[PDB]
Amino acid sequence: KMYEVKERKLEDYKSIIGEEEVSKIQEKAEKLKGRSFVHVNSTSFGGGVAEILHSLVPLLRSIGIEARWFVIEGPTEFFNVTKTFHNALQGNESLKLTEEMKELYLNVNRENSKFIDLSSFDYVLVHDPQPAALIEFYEKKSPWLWRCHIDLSSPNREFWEFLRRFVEKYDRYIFHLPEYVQPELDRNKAVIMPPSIDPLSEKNVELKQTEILRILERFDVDPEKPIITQVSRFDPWKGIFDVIEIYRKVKEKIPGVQLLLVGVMAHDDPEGWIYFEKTLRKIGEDYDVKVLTNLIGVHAREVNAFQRASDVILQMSIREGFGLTVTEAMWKGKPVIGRAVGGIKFQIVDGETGFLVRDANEAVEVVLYLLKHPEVSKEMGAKAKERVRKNFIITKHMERYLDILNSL
Repeated sequence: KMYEVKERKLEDYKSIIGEEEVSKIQEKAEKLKGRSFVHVNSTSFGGGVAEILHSLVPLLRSIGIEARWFVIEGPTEFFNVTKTFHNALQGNESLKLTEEMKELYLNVNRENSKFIDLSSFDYVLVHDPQPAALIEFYEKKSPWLWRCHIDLSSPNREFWEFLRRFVEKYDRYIFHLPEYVQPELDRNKAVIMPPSIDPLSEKNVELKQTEILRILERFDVDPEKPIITQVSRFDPWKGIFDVIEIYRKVKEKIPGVQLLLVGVMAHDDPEGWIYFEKTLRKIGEDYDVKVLTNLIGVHAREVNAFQRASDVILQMSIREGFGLTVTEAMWKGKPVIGRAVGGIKFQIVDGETGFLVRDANEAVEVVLYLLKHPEVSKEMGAKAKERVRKNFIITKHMERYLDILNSL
């Protein structure tokens, strides 16, 4: 019940970010040495916020900051409510926020705030909705920040307004995208921090050729033939059928081209798996299209290899959040072709690091262009990797936290 986790250093990234940047990070940290920078979320297992904190906490300590991470606890009933809250904030309008739910949420947050004086720290950062209410059960005497890791583009009003009540009390609210900053909030207290990728995680670490080929062979992917790929959850707004059309049109001129539709989805995401099934029906018996998901063993390291083996990566989303899959591709020096939506529009510098397109026809022309001019593809991929290196990796992410804290 509100226990601290105790079980990665900046030096680990030296060769990746260069000394000039390592020193720059250490400098900004000077003003914060010894100070307590506490993080609070709802779990230390799985990916998401936990996966981030497992690397960020040790990383902040490696530079002199007394970073700590606490996890609140509660019965399944409390987590069923937070689960409903998540979906509701995601956009489900059928859900209703009752007085019982609000009571359980508040009640639980209150209990957890007893096994520690969170207010006794230099800086407090609460991650996501689950523990947002803690700020209500403490005598505030230092900066309190709230980090939103979810897509808050069009939340169920009644659920957001309830959360807004707690969020509004913090000194700063951090979102992934400008479009997530609800209008009720004070823009002078709103901050935009895009999610980041960790070059050393299983999804991004540079794999060796022998291991990539072993993975490709297991899933019948031929590296000696052209490969175009799109990584994303399976749903009707990710441009998946468009990608199939793009692939088919490209295949008319490049007969050996292969399409990889990659995605990892939760055991309890039926709608996701249903669209996966519809995708397979649509494709039919053209086995040059590879549908690769965790249903058949595809995990982080496999996704890693698939992106590395790709000649061109696509992200034709109609609806999208920041789009870390684009970030992942750019880090692997891959030219990306996507639609100007969500974070795709901000990450891709058209004609420079990749191409932003309106539709399938445009995408076909650009896939052929890249496939026909590998030197350009190489050029664009290199720039795309640098953009990520200087903007979207975990060390830059931590650097922005330093900038934030120092401005308080």
